[PDB]
Amino acid sequence: YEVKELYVPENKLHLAKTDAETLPALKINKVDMQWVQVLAEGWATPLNGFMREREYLQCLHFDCLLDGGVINLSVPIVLTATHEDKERLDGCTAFALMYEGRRVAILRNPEFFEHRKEERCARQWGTTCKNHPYIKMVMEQGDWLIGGDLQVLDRVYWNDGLDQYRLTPTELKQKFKDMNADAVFAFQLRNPVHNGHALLMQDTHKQLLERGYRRPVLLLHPLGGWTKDDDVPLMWRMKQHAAVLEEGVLNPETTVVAIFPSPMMYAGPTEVQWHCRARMVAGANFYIVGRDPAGMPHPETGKDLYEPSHGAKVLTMAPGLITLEIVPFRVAAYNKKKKRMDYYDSEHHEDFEFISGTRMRKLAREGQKPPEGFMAPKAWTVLTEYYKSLE
Amino acid sequence: EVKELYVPENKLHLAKTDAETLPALKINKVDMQWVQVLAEGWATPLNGFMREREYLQCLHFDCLLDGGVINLSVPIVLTATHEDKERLDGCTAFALMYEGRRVAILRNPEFFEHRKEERCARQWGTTCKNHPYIKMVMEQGDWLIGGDLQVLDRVYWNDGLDQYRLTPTELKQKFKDMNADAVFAFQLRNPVHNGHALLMQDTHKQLLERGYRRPVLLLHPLGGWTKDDDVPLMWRMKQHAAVLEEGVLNPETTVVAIFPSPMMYAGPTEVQWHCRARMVAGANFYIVGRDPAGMPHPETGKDLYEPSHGAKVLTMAPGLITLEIVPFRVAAYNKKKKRMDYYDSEHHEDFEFISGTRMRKLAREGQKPPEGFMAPKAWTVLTEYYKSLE
Ligand SMILES: Nc1ncnc2c1ncn2[C@@H]1O[C@H](COP(=O)(O)OS(=O)(=O)O)[C@@H](O)C1O
Ligand SMILES: Nc1ncnc2c1ncn2[C@@H]1O[C@H](COP(=O)(O)OS(=O)(=O)O)[C@@H](O)[C@H]1O
Ligand SMILES: [K+]
Ligand SMILES: [K+]
Repeated sequence: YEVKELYVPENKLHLAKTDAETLPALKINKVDMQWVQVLAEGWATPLNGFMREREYLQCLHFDCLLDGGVINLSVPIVLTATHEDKERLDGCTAFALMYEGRRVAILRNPEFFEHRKEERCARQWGTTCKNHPYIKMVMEQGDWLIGGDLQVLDRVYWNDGLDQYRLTPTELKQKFKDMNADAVFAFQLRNPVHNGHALLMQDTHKQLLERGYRRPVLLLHPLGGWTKDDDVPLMWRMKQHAAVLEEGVLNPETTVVAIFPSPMMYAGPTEVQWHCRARMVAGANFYIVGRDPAGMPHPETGKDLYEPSHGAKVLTMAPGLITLEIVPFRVAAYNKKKKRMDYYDSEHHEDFEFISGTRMRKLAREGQKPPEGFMAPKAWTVLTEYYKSLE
Repeated sequence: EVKELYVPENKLHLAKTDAETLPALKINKVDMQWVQVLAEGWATPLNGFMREREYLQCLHFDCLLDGGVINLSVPIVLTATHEDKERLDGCTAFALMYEGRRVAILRNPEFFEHRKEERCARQWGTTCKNHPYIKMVMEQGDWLIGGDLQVLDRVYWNDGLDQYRLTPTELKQKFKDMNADAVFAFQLRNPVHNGHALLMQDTHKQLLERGYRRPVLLLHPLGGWTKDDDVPLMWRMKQHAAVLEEGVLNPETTVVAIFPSPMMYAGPTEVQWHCRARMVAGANFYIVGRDPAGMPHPETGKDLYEPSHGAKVLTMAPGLITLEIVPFRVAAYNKKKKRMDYYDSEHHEDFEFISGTRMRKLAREGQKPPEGFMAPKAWTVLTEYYKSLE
């Protein structure tokens, strides 16, 4: 499938920047800007811009875009707006999007429709807790939505020393061709890589070898847009990942590291389909999913928001993901008896230690290194440096 | 191809005897209405109450996906308590009991978490309190039981309306016998006024212009659980019969039947269920207007659902491949024309919305609605209904 970038072609860029100057403008924040990037680069192919009411309904009710062939798209990609914004811009055939004083895109032939936040949130997240970090933001947004045809002007760069890893779906496909990959397997992550993740990646690599693939390539694809405030920063995670690769826990010769530009929504089984379909767009043939993907603890009752087995189950059954195979895994934990990461077994409960991100910080605070084989020692060292800086 | 879950009539004695030998689970009236839905084949190709994978599929995608795509947008599930689960977990089969009577065998059971709050948020698109169906869900247990269902004796309600309770198979057989060349279906839960009739008449005429010679109307009122302030089924049936009596709808080209499903008031999610059920009964066209399956927010009074969403979602919904959706704009009483007409804003002051409360008010006042809003005899049935309220 062809990736539909929404960037104005190089030759036509100046003429478009000229037109953008004369139009009215809407100011957008960093998160909207990240959604603009997701759209420009083609991650939400075949959308031509921010969702009109028709696509919005399709993704909310069916988790698929239906016009052009069934293709999975389970999250709204929408632009919000106040009644003030609406009354100002309603009745014009185009306006410019503005971020940090710069006119970043043109939205053409806009349509205004009701946000209906309660329904959107209930269907997207399975809850309307306004203490959910992303939902909190949605609830602070306007009651109107704007759809339309999006024309993105200047290519998006963040100028933070990580732009070299922000490869488009097209750049990623070119990369895999250059490497002579005969199978690409993808691992989405928002956390530091431990050897449970590596176990999933290594076992997927072995499964691909056993099927007859000779040059399977890992796409290690950390998420790089908005995350909740207690998540490990992207720069610190990038450093931690490099340490894992340097230690050879993952092989740097058969691995591609890129940053996935999407905001994190913590919407569990609905979001896992979004993470999946975006890797499909980038040329992934296999997608790894473990326990409780895209999940978080309910804010209040510290219980899992989503049932931990559901992400894999739902993704396994999901339509509009035909060209990519799901590789599901059960929980991996540290096996004390074998002194390595292993798949959890209830018949041997007390063999296993579970170490969460909260447990990791506390361990560091207490001058501890995690057990041998839980994490590459060098990568742990990077983590201890992150925890120390939190002071 | 309907998959009835009733046991064949010559296998029935064996099945009732087998059912006697089993542990039992008592079910309520609404549960019983869902057993009837399943038994009659309205949820084809379901084998019984949903297992976890089907439940996940319909919550997340509005479709069954195993070896084909068929629309199914509502959980058809059997709830259980922790005590019920404790007792029945490990049974290869058990009976369902309603009013001391064994009505069904559930075989090869599987228990999975209900996750009520998540279920409700995805199904109703709301976490609002005081929804009438959601309120019954919240009172139920945290476990669900799926499995293969064999229903026993034909379900009768013995209320004087069982002759309207046709299975999809009987409806198809009926259409054949009337030489129908097209069946258009109309779902309803309210009294029929002449705006409803306008939708039906214009579908009839559009079907004639399209080439069909014997189009049949399936007037198909919903007959299972409904909220407290809705008009009782027996009264709605008398009111519809008056409408046909007056020939606002032609009794010769119309089949009246009662759809057994509980009413969930879930808007766009529920309209798909209403639509797919008529597809099973051989409907080729399905009429939908504004706010189908909708209701006001108990608190704010604002529409729970955006009124145009039902028709929009339905027209683009998957798994309804042999049925044509016939979407309509708002019909309302036109004063300048003295008749029911399609709502238009340039002439907005010519229109009046005549609701259930406008009608109850005119009833306690000896006033009729304007001429052309309803058939005179049908209005009379309603005045008798309102009389009986106090
Ligand atoms: N005034 C109207 N204009 C257009 N369609 C209408 C109007 N009133 C009701 N309808 C509709 O008639 C059908 C049955 O409506 P109701 O019996 O009120 O409630 S429903 O729950 O079954 O949808 C629906 O398709 C529908 O939206
Ligand atoms: N201990 C584990 N066992 C099995 N799978 C795991 C484990 N920890 C994380 N996963 C998973 O690893 C992948 C990335 O997890 P995270 O980065 O923590 O969160 S996620 O938001 O990207 O899903 C997911 O597929 C996933 O469910
Ligand atoms: K607003
Ligand atoms: K319980």
